[PDB]
Amino acid sequence: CHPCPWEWTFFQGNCYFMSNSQRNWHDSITACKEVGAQLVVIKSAEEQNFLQLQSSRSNRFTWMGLSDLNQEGTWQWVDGSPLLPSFKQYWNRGEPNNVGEEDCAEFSGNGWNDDKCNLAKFWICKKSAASC
Ligand SMILES: OC[C@H]1O[C@H](OC[C@H]2CCCNC2)[C@@H](n2cc(-c3ccccc3)nn2)[C@@H](O)[C@@H]1O
Ligand SMILES: [Ca+2]
Ligand SMILES: [Ca+2]
Ligand SMILES: [Ca+2]
Repeated sequence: CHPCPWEWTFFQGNCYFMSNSQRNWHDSITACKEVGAQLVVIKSAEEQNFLQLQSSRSNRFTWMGLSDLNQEGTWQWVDGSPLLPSFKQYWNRGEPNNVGEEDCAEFSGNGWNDDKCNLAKFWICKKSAASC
């Protein structure tokens, strides 16, 4: 028994996978569903730091499961949960700025950016670990 599939990273009871290819935001959602996972929904500050460190180290602009597609300026996770005020700190300086209509969130440098959902980026999937 092992908690996560091969090539997935265990962190605090969940399993994470960073892609090696690039897709747009909606196709990244589909990619995670196909492996029994979800485009990453962040639930804690420690989880944010863990994910941001990997995006920063790898120098990969990476989608997360967050959008303001339903209501411009109101950010919602793909599981329906709202972006809480304790997470506004992670936006990069000047973000979100919706320049040229940007409705999907990415890890970019040290924080988050809103970018065009049609752009191809890396993505991270998350699913719960098995108990061994
Ligand atoms: O336009 C894509 C992103 O360009 C920059 O971010 C860098 C990219 C690098 C590739 C991965 N995504 C992040 C940031 N930017 C653009 C502008 C801006 C403002 C007014 C007029 C013209 C441009 N201000 N800031 C982000 O806000 C943008 O979303
Ligand atoms: Ca919009
Ligand atoms: Ca927007
Ligand atoms: Ca932006």
